[PDB]
Amino acid sequence: SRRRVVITGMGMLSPLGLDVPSSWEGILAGRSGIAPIEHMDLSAYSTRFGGSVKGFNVEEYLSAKEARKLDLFIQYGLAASFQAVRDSGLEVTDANRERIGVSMGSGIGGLTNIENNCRSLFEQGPRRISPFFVPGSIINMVSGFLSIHLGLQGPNYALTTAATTGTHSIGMAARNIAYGEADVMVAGGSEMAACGLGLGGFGAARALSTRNDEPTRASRPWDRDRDGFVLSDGSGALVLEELEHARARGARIYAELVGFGMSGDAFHMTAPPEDGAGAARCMKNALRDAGLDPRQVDYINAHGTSTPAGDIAEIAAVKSVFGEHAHALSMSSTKSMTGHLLGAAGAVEAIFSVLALRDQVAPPTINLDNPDEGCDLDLVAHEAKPRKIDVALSNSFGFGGTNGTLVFRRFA
Amino acid sequence: SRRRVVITGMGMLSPLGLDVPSSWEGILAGRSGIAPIEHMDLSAYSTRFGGSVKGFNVEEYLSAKEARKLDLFIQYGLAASFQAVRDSGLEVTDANRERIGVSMGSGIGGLTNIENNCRSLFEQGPRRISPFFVPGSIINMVSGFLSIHLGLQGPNYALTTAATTGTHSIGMAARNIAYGEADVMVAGGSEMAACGLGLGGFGAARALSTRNDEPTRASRPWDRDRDGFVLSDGSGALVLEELEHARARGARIYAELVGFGMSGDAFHMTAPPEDGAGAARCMKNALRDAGLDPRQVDYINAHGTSTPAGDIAEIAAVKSVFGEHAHALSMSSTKSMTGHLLGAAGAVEAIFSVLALRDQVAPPTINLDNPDEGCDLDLVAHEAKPRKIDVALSNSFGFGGTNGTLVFRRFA
Ligand SMILES: Cc1c(NC(=O)c2cccc(N)c2)c(=O)n(-c2ccccc2)n1C
Ligand SMILES: Cc1c(NC(=O)c2cccc(N)c2)c(=O)n(-c2ccccc2)n1C
Repeated sequence: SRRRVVITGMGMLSPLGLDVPSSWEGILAGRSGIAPIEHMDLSAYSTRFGGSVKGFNVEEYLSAKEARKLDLFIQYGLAASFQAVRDSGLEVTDANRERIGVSMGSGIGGLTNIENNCRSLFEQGPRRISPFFVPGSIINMVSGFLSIHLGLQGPNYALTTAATTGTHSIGMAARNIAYGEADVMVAGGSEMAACGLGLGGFGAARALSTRNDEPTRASRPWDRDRDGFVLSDGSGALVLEELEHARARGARIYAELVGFGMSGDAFHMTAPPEDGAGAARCMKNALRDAGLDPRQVDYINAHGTSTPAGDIAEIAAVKSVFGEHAHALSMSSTKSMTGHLLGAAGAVEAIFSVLALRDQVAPPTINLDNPDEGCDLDLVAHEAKPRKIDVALSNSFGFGGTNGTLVFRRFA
Repeated sequence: SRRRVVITGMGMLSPLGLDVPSSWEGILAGRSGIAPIEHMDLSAYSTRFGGSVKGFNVEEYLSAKEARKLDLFIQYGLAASFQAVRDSGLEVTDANRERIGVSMGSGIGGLTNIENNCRSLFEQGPRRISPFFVPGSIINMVSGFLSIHLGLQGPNYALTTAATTGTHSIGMAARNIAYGEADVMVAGGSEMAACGLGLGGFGAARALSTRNDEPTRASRPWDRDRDGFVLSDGSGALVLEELEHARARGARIYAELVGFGMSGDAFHMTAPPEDGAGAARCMKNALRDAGLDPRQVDYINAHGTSTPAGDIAEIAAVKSVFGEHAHALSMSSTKSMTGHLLGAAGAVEAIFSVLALRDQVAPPTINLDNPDEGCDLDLVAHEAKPRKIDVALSNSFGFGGTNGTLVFRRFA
């Protein structure tokens, strides 16, 4: 290709806000989005807190008719997608609608809806399943409903790669544009796994923090007292656009997407190898894709989930890739504040990466009181750090050892 | 790119067989794979038949330890993937494992496992959820478990685009190889939605045939008495390989993958527009990708699900794209025999497309007794038709109006 890809529009729901500016304000203030869960009774569970979207009003986006048919993960993905498209200023016409597609994924999809239809099935039999159960619960219906609501006729699909989803969604959408199969893609991810099955499922694996006494301190990536991830909900969407297309309509450009890498660990179903060899291969692939040397990276938005094995692997991988420069770049985990948004994590963190470029500021890793053995990089502990950022990398790693990296650059 | 992509290995579980040769034998004989469902009691449901995989032994592939942790859709996907890799003859080493990835998707994933964990949750509370619930049920764990079992460290992901899944999986894997991010990909899809939630879910939408009296006649694409699709299970995987890579190891090449197209209808959540305008755009995209004129296509493996709206739309789209040549090509739906394998449909049908090329034979559309108004193409009614096939197209269309087309060519 010679086709450059830029970001023209962003949208988000997160535990820190109902839109990108409100969430980013929270990020730069070191605010926690984590609180006891209000929407179900978790008094019998080992983890009773997480990152909820607070005060979401679906009727800002959808009729009550439409919304009642859709699982919350679809509601969230559509909210982020609609926010991003509005933010971009793009006008969809007959001249361009075939060139505009969508790639919004989810890691687990409509778990709450499935749980509710299961209850109906078991209590009252299969005729009590909703007729809207399938199209309201399956992962590709963020892409599907968005394309229908906006008349988008370009490439229409959905990734599901666990915690990597939102990163792969964005990366593969950028490939579509570079290849010429679209001029614009709305890409990202959404998740709402905070139901009994979800919390129970992650809890049954002993994967979650159980710091119920201080939920805001629970997510502490690279801290020696970390004890598992914090489950969070929400969504992130970006409008990706071919550069000449964006220039021709006078779009506001946030940043350029210059590289995308993937790898597989081929190691274990849930733990990475302790040296993060797969993550290293992934990061190198993304830099090679971008035509960048490691020394050109200024900011890493780490995956950094607050797990024992995961966090130290990612340090090892950054040291392996970056060598001495690993001590010059700034690296932080915004999951310290947002928790782990699962399929949406990579989408929200890409947005935070783009804003780090816009605002020339590395967001903090809050709660990093006692860095663990070998966690001796600049992890932007405690407080946001204004600094020079030309290039920002964002990593996501997922169950199965599936890895993704995005590389963004200031646009000039 | 200049990088050509060829098919070196194929694997399948279907209602017609436990491997590709057994299934293909069934296809060319016009055999139905549809029967009353045996593994649950459907006497209270409106549809009590479907296409099951019969006599599957997971212990040919996995230990009983491993297998008990995985939903049947994962079991099936791994079986097809292992069959394809074995079929290819490729040997994985340290020199190539970073260049070999996987893209196996699913439309709905681990529904049976979810249903079972829901029962445990409701009866006995969240501590009775399996610790293996999440990694045994999520869609990306075919990719994940395969990469771990074979040591594959290339691009590792999963599509979920409803009935389009297996087509998009193959197409996007081919893009990986063309782009240079892999030399080999194992790609396709798997599905096992035959549980109460699944049958109940599709039934609640009145989407399924209810011809319980003659299950083998239920799937009748383009027949005027068609009354909905037939739910089927199974999987299909292909080993896609860069041409020089395949040549250098003396691989047996089945066919070349020359084009991949996508589109969105942007019309309705489950029905296509009656003129199949989206499908037409998709097919044209795939031919444009392949550098082919419509007149070069000899065989279409139609999506052809046996629904009222879907089947006639696809006829309209073929007539729009192909013009007079629409009466020269042969087009058939193998779902007449296999039923609708959902996320796997496009993967099995790609395999049937490749074999149509190998064997120079268009598989039949069985049950096409009374073609509906305007269904006046060569639909290979009743009996397989030996003929010249240089180019074979395979379509898949999905909920949300998501479309995909693959174009294969005899390799010379
Ligand atoms: C903790 C976690 C995952 N894993 C990670 O973050 C993770 C972190 C470091 C290394 C690796 N290889 C993965 C994930 O993929 N999750 C998920 C599951 C189902 C659906 C959506 C996400 N979860 C919960
Ligand atoms: C009947 C059917 C679908 N649709 C189609 O085949 C279909 C056929 C013609 C046109 C269009 N646009 C779609 C599908 O996407 N399904 C699915 C749902 C959930 C998961 C997996 C597949 N089903 C059941």
